[PDB]
Amino acid sequence: STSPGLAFANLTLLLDVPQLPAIWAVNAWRELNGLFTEMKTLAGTSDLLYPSNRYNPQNEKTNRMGRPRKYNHGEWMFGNSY
Amino acid sequence: SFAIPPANAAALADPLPATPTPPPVFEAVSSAALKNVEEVSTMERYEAAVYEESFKKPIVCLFFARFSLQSKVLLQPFLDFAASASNNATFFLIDCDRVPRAAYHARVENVPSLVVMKGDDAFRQTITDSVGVKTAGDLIQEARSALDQVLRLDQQEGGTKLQPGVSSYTHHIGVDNLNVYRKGWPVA
Amino acid sequence: RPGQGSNAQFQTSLADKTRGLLGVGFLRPTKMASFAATFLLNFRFYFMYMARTTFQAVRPLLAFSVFGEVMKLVLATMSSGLFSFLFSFVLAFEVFYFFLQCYISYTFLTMFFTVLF
Amino acid sequence: PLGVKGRSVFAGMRSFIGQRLGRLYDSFYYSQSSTKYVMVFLFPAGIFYTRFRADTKLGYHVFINEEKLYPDYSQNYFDTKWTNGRKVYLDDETTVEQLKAQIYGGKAAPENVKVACRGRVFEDADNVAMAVRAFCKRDPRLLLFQDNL
Amino acid sequence: FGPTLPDHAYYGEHATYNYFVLFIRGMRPYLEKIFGDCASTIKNAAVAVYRP
Amino acid sequence: RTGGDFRFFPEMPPWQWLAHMENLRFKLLSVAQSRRSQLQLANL
Amino acid sequence: IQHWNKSYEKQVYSESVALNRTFQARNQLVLDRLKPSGAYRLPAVDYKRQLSRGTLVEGADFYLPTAQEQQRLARHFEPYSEQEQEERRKFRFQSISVYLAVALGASFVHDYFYQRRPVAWC
Repeated sequence: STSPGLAFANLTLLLDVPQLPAIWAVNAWRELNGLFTEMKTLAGTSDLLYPSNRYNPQNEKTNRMGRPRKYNHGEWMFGNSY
Repeated sequence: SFAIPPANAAALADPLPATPTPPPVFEAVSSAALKNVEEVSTMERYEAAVYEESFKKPIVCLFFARFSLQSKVLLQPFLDFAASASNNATFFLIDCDRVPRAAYHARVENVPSLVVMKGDDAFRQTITDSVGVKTAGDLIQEARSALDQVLRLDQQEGGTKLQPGVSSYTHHIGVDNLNVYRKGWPVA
Repeated sequence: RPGQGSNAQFQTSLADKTRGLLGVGFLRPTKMASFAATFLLNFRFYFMYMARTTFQAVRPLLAFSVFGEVMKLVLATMSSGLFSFLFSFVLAFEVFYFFLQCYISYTFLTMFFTVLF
Repeated sequence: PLGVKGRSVFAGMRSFIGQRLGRLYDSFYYSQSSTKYVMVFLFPAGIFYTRFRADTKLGYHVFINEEKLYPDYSQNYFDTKWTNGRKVYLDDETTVEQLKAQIYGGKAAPENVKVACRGRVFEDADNVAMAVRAFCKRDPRLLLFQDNL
Repeated sequence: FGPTLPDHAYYGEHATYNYFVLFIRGMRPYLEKIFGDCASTIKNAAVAVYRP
Repeated sequence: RTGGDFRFFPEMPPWQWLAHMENLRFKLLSVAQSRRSQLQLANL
Repeated sequence: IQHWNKSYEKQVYSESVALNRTFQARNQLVLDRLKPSGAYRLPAVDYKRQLSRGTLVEGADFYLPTAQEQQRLARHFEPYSEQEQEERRKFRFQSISVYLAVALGASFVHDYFYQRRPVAWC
């Protein structure tokens, strides 16, 4: 059954095997977020999206670091400035 | 530390001895084989039944005991049900004290008890009155319903859908450990 | 009927059946909290057992390493012959002490790794 | 005799899963009310929530320079006092203003309060995630101070 | 209000004839089939590579 | 309630049986307590 | 005192009546509807009940699956068939050659596919 020498394994099991549902759920959520990101990319974007990055705030009025775009008040002959 | 003494001459004695029979005056009261069933006397016969006949066509087993009056009341309507439905199923009559290993197998805890069986676990339905509210007609109605259900389920999906369950691998060893001998396993 | 006499006594109030639906005296959230508390408090035994196990595992390593280092200091410092003659016996005693600790560790490990089932 | 004709391994799988679920229901029914509900719903649920939040969201250790800048937490229960080093989990879209409001409980914050990380002052119209990525990579310890100067 | 729970709800199963060991002894043939087939496939592939 | 042998004693009784037992306990304790109240204490 | 302890017992059993009524209601509402059938019951009997039935067996931590293997010690004349004997004769000793080959292969794989590590270059 058990013993004092198995305290390591008992504690590890009791504390980690309950986490496995949550681990699989996290993996599934990540896969679904990747799917949605790739579907968005296939649909099309003004500025690119970095897939494996945490957050992508870039848009027509926003830099790739969350700040406003410089020199974005006017229009440009070659289109987007990026 | 838990123990039970092995047995006694009383316990190992004949559970079903004969008692005196009255003359034909005590029988005169205000309230005053069978060609369709099979009385079972031997666990060999019970196992043969359960493992071959219950796989061919379903069985209905009445487990009784002499002390019980509900068994005496339920016997005759059970015999009528057998005479009615022997074409579709087999019918058996078991005494718990004569064949206890059959009672341990079917998981009966009170008497009288109806047990509908097919495939030895594909369909097992136990009908009884642990409370003391039902009657013999109620029990026989429940048995008829169960027999109809199991027949319908055997007809369902080309004869399949009734496969044995835990007995596929348990062999009723947790219920009755003496099946290890039947399986030929060691006991050393 | 057989049981109608008893089943006639079983007639309940609206409030009775609401209370039964909610399970007032049969859920016992205070008992649930007491169980959770006792179960979480019972985690100290694992720490005790692992402490004992690691100590019994390192006991021979200690006996072999730190007293060895002490003997090594004494060897590095001693030069003459009398002190060395007397220290040889200390070294042999340390040998015997090491074997004693090894036996003890064997004992405690066969005690700590024996399971009934 | 392994397998039967006319029956599918998927049907057998369904059989087995039904058996397992029925057995689980039986064992949950025939169990102590004191222990089973806790051990089956409240510890799993809490562990799931904690692990998901940790493994998915991203959190920050928050500090405040002065005791005068501490929020008022006297009324809200289970936390009567501010303590520095609190772990705070946020979303990627959070801004410095939203963080400040979350800290000060939707109440009037002090004047000229600003956020810094590794000595580097943040703008208030900045995403906290990208600001941390830029200024303090993998050291999200944020500090709230008063910028009078 | 009496016992609400049976005995098997508390008592441990048989020590030597238990649920898992009976289960795996019953599942032995299917597992034997599976792993024998896999091992034979791998061995035949390795032999088909090694002979020429 | 069921003419039977101790060897068939059920593992767990029915709640109906338990409730009936409690009702009979009410009857008996009522009668015994009221008898005691009248006679056992006028003694002293 | 008599008065007070008697009335104490009185409303003790009053509370008991209330408990019994709610117990009945709980049962006949919830538990008789949620009761399991019994098809998926526990497939075993407790060791105490088996011991009282005279049914319990304790032995054989191991088993012998096949009857050929069960009846070996009872046959006394062919514990092993001839084919089986010649097949058993191939394992009189362990194979140090096979041990060496498999161990070298596993060490090679574990070292040069699974335990590769970077090294500096000048």
